[PDB]
Amino acid sequence: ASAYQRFEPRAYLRNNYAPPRGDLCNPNGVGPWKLRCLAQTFATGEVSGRTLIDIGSGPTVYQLLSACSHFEDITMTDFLEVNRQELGRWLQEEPGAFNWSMYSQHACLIEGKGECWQDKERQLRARVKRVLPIDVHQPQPLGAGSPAPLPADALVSAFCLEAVSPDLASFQRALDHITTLLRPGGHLLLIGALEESWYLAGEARLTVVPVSEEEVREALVRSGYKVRDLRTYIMPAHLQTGVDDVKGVFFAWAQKV
Ligand SMILES: Nc1ncnc2c1ncn2[C@@H]1O[C@H](CSCC[C@H](N)C(=O)O)[C@@H](O)[C@H]1O
Ligand SMILES: NC[C@H](O)c1ccc(O)c(O)c1
Repeated sequence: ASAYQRFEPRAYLRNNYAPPRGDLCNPNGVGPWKLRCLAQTFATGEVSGRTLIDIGSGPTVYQLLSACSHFEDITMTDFLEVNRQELGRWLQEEPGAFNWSMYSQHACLIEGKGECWQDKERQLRARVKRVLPIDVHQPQPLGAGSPAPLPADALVSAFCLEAVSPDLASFQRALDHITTLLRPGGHLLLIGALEESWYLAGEARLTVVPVSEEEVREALVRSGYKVRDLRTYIMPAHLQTGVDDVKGVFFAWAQKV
């Protein structure tokens, strides 16, 4: 965990959200894939409510681009201050913000509503009410008296659990912890790395619990979810870059039952 104390947002963003992985022109890439899973899921209209919490946001917003048009109160979270500050820089359109415009444009492209990407960003910024500290290892990840409306109507989390858990069992308990935040009958949208064991974020070198699709499903069942959808992206050679050893990426749409 203390390895995270050297985690550099700019290097992480650069490693995973700038080209090649961040060049969204090719439809077969990991970015378009993640965006499509999220867009398709929200477009069903079965994932809706008023409040939504993004677990372990780090310095990234793409995971909420499609979500924002379905929830008016969105809470973002992360363990590190440096990430919350990096989010703050984009939310407030401050200087040095990361350029997500490519992801915004593609989300609009995929959603097919003819929406311009400026309106999409504008709606996301407006709907993000707060950026909170969080620790998924705590049985109450947000704390005692969090400004966050609980229980949330839906959860979104991307590349968080498997990256903060030393092994399978911890991954399972972390899921249990955040699951307490989710109202019964609510929805979790979980994106994660498959069979990955490390990734780099500048000077920091983070350990990852390698998980498989079935381990992810069993763990969702165990935590009390009905798995509505579970999908896999295999990482093409051209997007394997020396910043990690990720083998694939998974997307799960789970419902608390
Ligand atoms: N104990 C913890 N609980 C919740 N988040 C944690 C955590 N320890 C580290 N994190 C955060 O986990 C994030 C993993 S990187 C994920 C960024 C974004 N969700 C994505 O789709 O890219 C980092 O921002 C990191 O600080
Ligand atoms: N820890 C997450 C992992 O390093 C990762 C792999 C591929 C990605 O496209 C990504 O966003 C994150």
